[PDB]
Amino acid sequence: RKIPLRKSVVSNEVIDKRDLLRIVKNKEGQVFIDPTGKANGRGAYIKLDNAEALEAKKKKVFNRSFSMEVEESFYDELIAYVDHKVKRRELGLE
Repeated sequence: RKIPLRKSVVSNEVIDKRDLLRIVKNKEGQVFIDPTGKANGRGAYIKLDNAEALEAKKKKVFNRSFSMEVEESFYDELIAYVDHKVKRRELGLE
C-alpha cells in the first residue's frame, strides 16, 4: 500500500505504520484521539508509545501544534489510552 509514514510531534522521528496515533483538533477547539485516522480537523501524530505520551504531556506538545491551551484531562486521557493499548500489544491481544 506504500503507506506514508508520518513524523511524531513529540520526537520528530518517522513513525512505523503499526505505531501511528492521530490526535485531532476541530474548529470548535475540541481535541480528541482519532483511532481510524478518518476524522476532519487538524491532525498531529505521535507514536503509540508510553514515552511519547508522557513527553506529550510534559511538553504540552499539542498546545503548540494547535495554538490553544489543551486541557490537562486530555493529556491524561492520552497517557491512559496509550498505556492500555501498549499493554494489549505486548500481550499479543492486538
